Amino acid sequence: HTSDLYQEILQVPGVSAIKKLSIANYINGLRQTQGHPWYLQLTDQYRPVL
Amino acid sequence: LVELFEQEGNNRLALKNLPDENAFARFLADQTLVVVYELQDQQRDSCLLDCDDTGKDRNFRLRYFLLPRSVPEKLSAEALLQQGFSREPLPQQWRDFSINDIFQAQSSFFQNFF
Amino acid sequence: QRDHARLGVAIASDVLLLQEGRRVVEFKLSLGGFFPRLPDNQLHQAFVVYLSGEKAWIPAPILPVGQLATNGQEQTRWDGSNLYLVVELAADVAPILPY
Repeated sequence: HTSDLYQEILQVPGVSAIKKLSIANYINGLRQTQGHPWYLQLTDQYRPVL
Repeated sequence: LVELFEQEGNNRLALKNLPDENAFARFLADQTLVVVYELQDQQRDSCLLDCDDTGKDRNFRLRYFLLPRSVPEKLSAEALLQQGFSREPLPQQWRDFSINDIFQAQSSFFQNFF
Repeated sequence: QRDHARLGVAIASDVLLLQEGRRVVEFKLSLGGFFPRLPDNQLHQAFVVYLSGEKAWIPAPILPVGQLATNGQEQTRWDGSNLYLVVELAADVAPILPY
């Protein structure tokens, strides 16, 4: 859920406001989807990293 | 409002699953259809694999609603007619008619007044 | 195991001032909606009627489906969705007075 990242990006000193935020899934270096502003579904066999 | 659809969905119950034919008949009683033509502006976003951004695309679609004929405190066909047609002051002799009465007085003319 | 609740209708009108003689009354109810019909041969057993008196209420039985009123044509029956209920009072029944 993107709000879990929104609320932590808003905690860094110097950040005033978040005008845009979205996330996307990559496996093997290739983009798997188009992305979504509010939530993303993960693959069964894989752990998320940054 | 009660919405109708051609396809199933998450909150879209099938009419086939109504308890009985009389339940269907009571469901379709004293109600009208309206077809609404709705406009919207979709925002372009290059982060969403669009070719560009900083712009909007206007697009429209159709929606079907099942509306009550007459309900004193909610949206009903009579309320829509009142809103649409009763915008200007009418001649004095018509002031006491509802919109559907002011329409029916002209077809039921010859049954009376002959 | 408790008592039954009360459910019904009351009709107030001035045609009901009936004080003497043999009296015949006919109610006609025009109904709507979607509902099952009660079987004919038990109609006269579905309802009870009370009329207003001087000190009490007066009970009045309903005429069954296969017979006509005395010296007349009124009859208890179904007519599509109209319901007819007929009541006869004899000459020894008390007057029907205002409430």
